[PDB]
Amino acid sequence: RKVQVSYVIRDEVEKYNRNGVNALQLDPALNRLFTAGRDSIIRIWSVNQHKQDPYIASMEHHTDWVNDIVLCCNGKTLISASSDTTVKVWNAHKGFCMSTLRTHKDYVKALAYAKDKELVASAGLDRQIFLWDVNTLTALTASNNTVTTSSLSGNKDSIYSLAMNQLGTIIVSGSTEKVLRVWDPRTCAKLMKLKGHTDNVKALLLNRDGTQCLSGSSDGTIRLWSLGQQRCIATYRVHDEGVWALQVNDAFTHVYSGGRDRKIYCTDLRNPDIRVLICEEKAPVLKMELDRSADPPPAIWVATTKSTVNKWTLKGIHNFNPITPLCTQPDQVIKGGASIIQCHILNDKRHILTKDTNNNVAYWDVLKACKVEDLGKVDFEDEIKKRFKMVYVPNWFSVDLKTGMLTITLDESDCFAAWVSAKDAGFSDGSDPKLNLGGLLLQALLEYWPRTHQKGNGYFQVPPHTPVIFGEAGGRTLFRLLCRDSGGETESMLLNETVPQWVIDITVDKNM
Amino acid sequence: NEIKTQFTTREGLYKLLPHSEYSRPNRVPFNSQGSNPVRVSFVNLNDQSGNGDRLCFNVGRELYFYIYKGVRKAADLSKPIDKRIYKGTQPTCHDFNHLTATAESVSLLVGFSAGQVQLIDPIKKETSKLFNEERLIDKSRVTCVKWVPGSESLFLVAHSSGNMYLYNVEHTCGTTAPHYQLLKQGESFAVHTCKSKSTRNPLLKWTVGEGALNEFAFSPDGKFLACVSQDGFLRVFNFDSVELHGTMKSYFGGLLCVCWSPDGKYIVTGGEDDLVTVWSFVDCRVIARGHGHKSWVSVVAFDPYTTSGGGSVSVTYRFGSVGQDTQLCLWDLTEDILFPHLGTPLCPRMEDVPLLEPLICKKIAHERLTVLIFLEDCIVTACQEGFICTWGRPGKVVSFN
Amino acid sequence: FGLVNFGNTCYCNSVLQALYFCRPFRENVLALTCLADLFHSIAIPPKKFISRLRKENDLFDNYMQQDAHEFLNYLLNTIADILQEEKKQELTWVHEIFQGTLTNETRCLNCETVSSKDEDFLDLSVDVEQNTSITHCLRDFSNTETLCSEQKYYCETCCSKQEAQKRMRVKKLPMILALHLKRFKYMEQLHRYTKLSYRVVFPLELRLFNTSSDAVNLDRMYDLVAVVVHCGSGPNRGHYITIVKSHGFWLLFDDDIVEKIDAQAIEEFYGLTSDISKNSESGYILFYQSRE
Ligand SMILES: [Zn+2]
Repeated sequence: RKVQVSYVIRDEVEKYNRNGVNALQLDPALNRLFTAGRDSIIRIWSVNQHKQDPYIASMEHHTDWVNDIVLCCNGKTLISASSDTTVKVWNAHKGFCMSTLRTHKDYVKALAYAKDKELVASAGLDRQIFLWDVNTLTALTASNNTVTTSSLSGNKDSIYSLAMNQLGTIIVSGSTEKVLRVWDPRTCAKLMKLKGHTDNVKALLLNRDGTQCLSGSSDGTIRLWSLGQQRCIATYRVHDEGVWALQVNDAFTHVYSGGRDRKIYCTDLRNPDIRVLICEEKAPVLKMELDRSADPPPAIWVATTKSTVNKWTLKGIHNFNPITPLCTQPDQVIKGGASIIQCHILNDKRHILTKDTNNNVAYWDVLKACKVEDLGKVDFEDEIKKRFKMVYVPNWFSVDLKTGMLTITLDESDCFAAWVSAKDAGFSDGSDPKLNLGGLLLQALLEYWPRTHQKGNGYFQVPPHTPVIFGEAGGRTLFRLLCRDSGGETESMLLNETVPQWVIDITVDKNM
Repeated sequence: NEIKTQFTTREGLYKLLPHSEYSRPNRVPFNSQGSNPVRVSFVNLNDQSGNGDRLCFNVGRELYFYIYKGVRKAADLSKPIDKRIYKGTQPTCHDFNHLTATAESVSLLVGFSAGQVQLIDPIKKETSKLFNEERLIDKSRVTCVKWVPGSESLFLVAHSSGNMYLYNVEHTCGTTAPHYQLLKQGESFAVHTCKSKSTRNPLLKWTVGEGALNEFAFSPDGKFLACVSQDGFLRVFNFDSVELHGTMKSYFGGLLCVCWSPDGKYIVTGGEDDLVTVWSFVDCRVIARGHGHKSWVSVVAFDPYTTSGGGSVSVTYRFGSVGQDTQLCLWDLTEDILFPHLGTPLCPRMEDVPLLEPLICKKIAHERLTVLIFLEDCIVTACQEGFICTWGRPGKVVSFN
Repeated sequence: FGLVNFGNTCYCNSVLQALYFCRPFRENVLALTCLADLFHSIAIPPKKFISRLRKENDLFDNYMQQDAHEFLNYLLNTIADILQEEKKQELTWVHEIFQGTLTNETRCLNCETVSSKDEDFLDLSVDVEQNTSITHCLRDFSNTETLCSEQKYYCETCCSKQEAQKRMRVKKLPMILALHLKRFKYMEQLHRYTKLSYRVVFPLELRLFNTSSDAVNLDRMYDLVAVVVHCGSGPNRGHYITIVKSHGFWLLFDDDIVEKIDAQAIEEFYGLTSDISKNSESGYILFYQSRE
């Protein structure tokens, strides 16, 4: 129950993915692709090749990896699951977040969809599975903010995959507990346990009737299950390493499999010996999405740990251990921004020297929350030595690179232990007093808040688009807003109840 | 720890029935001394009165004989039908003759830890013919005894010396050590015959490998005999032809129990590697292995009443094992395992053979289990403490008339 | 032959006899040095080796009962370092016969990258449960611990806190596997710890299941050579005995006395099952030798 203040150093848009992509959704009515990014940002793209700039809009509200997304209500509504222990309801057409569900106690790892009744299911590391009626989530208001909760009991370990059939009658959970578990979503009754796999299961598929099941597992095997006989039918072993993604055609005859070994095959379930290597991606495959616009699948979208999202056409697929691939160059390529992978705080505890996936070293400023200059592909260790400062300043913040952008975290334990003189820091009579870097930063983050009125500190200003985050330690996100959005009426009403006491002291009382 | 009293399967909820429990009349737990294992034998007397089922079990020195009522309330434990007390060597195994069995006479032979075998008629208590009483045929303890399928007089016994002996009720044993003459030499086994003009009782001496022969089991048809020894070799023979049909080496250790499938196409085997091993008869190859026990396996048995052979339904088998870990396991053999598409070739590696997982794995006793019998209405288990537990099948607990 | 039990010397005699009958070990002993002199005497008072142990190690200076596993582990590594120090004028023959290697693997559940951390061992300390076998106790030794919830593992490849699985698995099989059954476990109270008299069965043949698939000859066959039995109902209030196999016949060494015994009589040294906490004549240290 310890509140922490956090903010991200980034550009205003960041219209490309700053990290890898966990899930993919596809709206064929509008020809739009949805990418769930490991940078907490869901982006709407355009698969129509007549355009050259596929970017449409960015849906950002999550504060941690967005692990899975589901598109419902003929593309109107989008449901997202993320590592910030939240499940958010979105308006997929306009592109803004509608509601936030905080029932999970850990990473929400996967979602499941049932179109015939508009039912979505959320599950993750908290070992829990919740069932949500989509039509009741879209009608959530400030007065009627609660909703009936229906959860399934069963799993003995963390859940990594979840799948429902189209009818809304079979739901299967895959888990680091190697056994698959099946329920009836209407009565919540346990139907069967499917034993066989020897490792975690990250991929699950069900046919429309809910009678067969495809499962990809980290043991390197794909198993076709019979829910009628309650047993395994066939076991395909076309990969070397852990299978993580699965897709199937409309006839449930061919399975498209991907995973850690960067290979992507199209195997026939009836005859496994006919395997067709589609392509060998550059990064491990996390999620795949078939193009469902023809009797055979024309193309398939692939998401990897890299920030780029590719599309591979399967034109010559019916005419073809397969060492020769079908495709080498993708049909479409959605570009990806680089990810900051290494970070080093300097001795003055104000400037940060980073290095991204393109081996580009950059010089940042934590106090002003700005990028000073890009330094290109220079040596990273030697630049740290060349930027050495003969001074000691205590630690007053922490940095994490899970989103690939710079995320700074402030904690009450050591936020204010940063007394630095103003002259040598870079400010002006020239009185040169001792300034507290931590307390001076909290006043600039809440600069547009009318309760903290001089406008700011004077000495500096953080970017207005800087997202400020209030949360709990290893905990749930409490409230999120931009720096400029502190002046909104209902947004300032939340700042009266969400901001902890130790932040109110430095910003309002001028306690220092 | 607390023992389980029920378990669920796809068929339904199996429930333990304590009011159907059989043990000593005093009901004090038999001390789990090294001693010899408590065994159970059943027999039906043509169910002429509906109470045609008879139960026999041994507990250390005592050997009881009651009327088995199945899922109904057990018979009065204080009033047995027959009771035998052995001050000398102790009983270790027994079996009824299901053919020559009626309400007036029932043939029951009992093995002992001295090597002796004794024919007993418990319902009349009249006859008592001892076999190998002088310990001249073999001095080691007997392990498994059973009548020959379809015979009325012949029966086969197996001892810890790694030998088997065929007897006859009508014959008499020698006053001296019998002299043998060779009949058939084979791969790691030998069969001899008694060289005697007079009809000596040891009809033939069947030497089976090294180490102690832990158990043998005839095929359901009768034609074949499956033997397991302490050296870890499962040897199945043709009983009429007297020659080797197939062999199988355990992963390690040595095979304690063995049994046949109802149709006789498969054989499962428990041993000292905490593993049950499924073996195909027609192909003479290992098809599966099961890891679900914390200690050695004691008894394995197929369940004919939950087995679907042939069909357009798929072929599926059901068999159980009980181990020295006081746990009961149930296993399913399905077509994905049956029909998939120190030598290791006749002892495949762990990667070359499927690895089964049990449907259930429940602790059902405080002591090591030694009995697992599948009946029409119930499952029968027993521990070293001498409690014969009865597990009612789903729907077989109550009848309505 | 037999060794003289001067009093509380059982745990030194028991392992000494058990150590001898290791045919590869008794061979290369021909060339501390007090043990090589006592080995040549057999091929019997051990006063030259007993008194040398009291002055060498201060832990064994008292005249009380002690742990055979503590002396077995100390005796092996003490002979190993003097062999390595005398070889200055790296793989000693003491390590070539007894030293195995197990790796502590850490596996991130998201990216599935495995990092290793090897550990060399002479004895394999394995925990004990009631009504189990050594092959199941080895499975319990190689169980998979999961780091999750508030104790997530930071993965450098993922740049975030993810779930992870720690797991121990033998990497290199030793020529002679020494299985120490941890029967002496803390009492969880201020009272002296008790002796676990659980029935742990052990076969004569043995193969290991908890082997890393990276090795080649991981499923080699083993054979029981010797086993150090321990009588008594307490941690330091008992007596050590040794079952052992010179040739086909099995021998029993109770201190000075020697007696031949059948192989089926080992069943009495598995352990109690009624849990009456009696003598509990049970096996404590097991010696398995490779076939090839
Ligand atoms: Zn990772």
